[PDB]
Amino acid sequence: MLEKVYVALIHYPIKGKDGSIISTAVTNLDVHDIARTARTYNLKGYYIVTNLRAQQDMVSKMLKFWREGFGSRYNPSRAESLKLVKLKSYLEDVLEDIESVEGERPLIFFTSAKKRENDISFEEGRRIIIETEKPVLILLGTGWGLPDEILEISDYVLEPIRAQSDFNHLSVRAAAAIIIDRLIGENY
Amino acid sequence: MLEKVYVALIHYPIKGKDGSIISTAVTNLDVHDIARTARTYNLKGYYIVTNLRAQQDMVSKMLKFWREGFGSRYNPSRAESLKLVKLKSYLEDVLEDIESVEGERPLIFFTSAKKRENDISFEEGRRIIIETEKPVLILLGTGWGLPDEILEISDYVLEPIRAQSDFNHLSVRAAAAIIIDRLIGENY
Ligand SMILES: C[S@@+](CC[C@H](N)C(=O)[O-])C[C@H]1O[C@@H](n2cnc3c(N)ncnc32)[C@H](O)[C@@H]1O
Ligand SMILES: C[S@@+](CC[C@H](N)C(=O)[O-])C[C@H]1O[C@@H](n2cnc3c(N)ncnc32)[C@H](O)[C@@H]1O
Repeated sequence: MLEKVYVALIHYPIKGKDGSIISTAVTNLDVHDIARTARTYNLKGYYIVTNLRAQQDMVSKMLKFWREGFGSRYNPSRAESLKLVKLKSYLEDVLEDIESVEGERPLIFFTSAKKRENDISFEEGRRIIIETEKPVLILLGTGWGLPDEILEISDYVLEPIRAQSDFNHLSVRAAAAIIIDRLIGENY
Repeated sequence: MLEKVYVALIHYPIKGKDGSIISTAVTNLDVHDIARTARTYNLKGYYIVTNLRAQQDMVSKMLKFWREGFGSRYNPSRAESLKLVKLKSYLEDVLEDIESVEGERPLIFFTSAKKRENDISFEEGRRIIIETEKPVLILLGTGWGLPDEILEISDYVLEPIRAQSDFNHLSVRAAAAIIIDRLIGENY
């Protein structure tokens, strides 16, 4: 059900340009942007996943500015949307947290512009979320996309958005928005 | 039809916090982000509308870096998506440009998180785009939203995304993504 859906923005492990594994910087706008989308569709949590202590520090400081500091008193909803945000160092820590919260490890939905074998449609994904009592975790990449090691542990790969177009390389913010709208939509 | 749809990001006239009319800075990521969304869904053009010469200069320089300069040789598709981008000083200049291109002034679709009287659903909007031979222009706001003077000249107001939610204050990048997916979707 729609009150048990999570999203995670992955910064490590991430594919580099030579796809080697890299660890990306967190772009500040990604935190605010995807938090607002998650909040709008009543998702349970938004995880920012990064093993870079400099990034963890920047995100933590930013979070308390907007959640506790001056920022929390001149927005309203920066802070409302940002309450959903949790920082974690690794995907495994995300999985462990959801298991603690939900009593159960989540179904993992891999996302990619690049067509994979054995994927599901968004209609098929919506059906799963409707019919399941399991928590669902939507994974979003940075850099040059989510790596094979994460693909290997994903339960489902959602088909690419606009797979038959001549161009479908969306930002992660635009992709997240569309993915969440297709899966949750105007259902309350 | 889907090969005659435009999007414009409005920075002036825009509602300020006291909603007074203000002129907003163009956030660089908005140019790249919404260009990719427009390109993915095969929209005809993406207008960046700003009457601030400092903003027009920053955007122009950025455009040629990615379209002509070094940027054009180490992406592929930054430059592909950015080809859709046109800078204009005023909404009127956008309308005038589309009239020159299409032989006809466009139908204007106003967008807002805030519920208005006399709006259309996305289903109703999709129908218009399917059945029309007129160009369509989707307007997106910055700051605290599109002002009444722009509302007054809009042919249609699309209903808010997630109007019945307790929170629907999306970023313009996330909103644009969802609006475009709802109107165009997986239609080729
Ligand atoms: C490759 S990353 C980096 C993209 C870009 N450089 C940016 O500024 O965000 C984009 C991420 O968004 C998601 N994404 C982008 N396009 C998508 C599509 N067409 N279908 C499904 N997911 C997509 C995937 O999760 C992907 O890992
Ligand atoms: C008010 S502006 C500024 C929002 C935010 N400060 C940002 O960083 O983008 C957001 C714009 O995105 C569009 N928008 C946002 N939420 C929307 C919604 N729920 N339904 C339709 N359009 C929306 C509107 O065009 C609006 O003018």
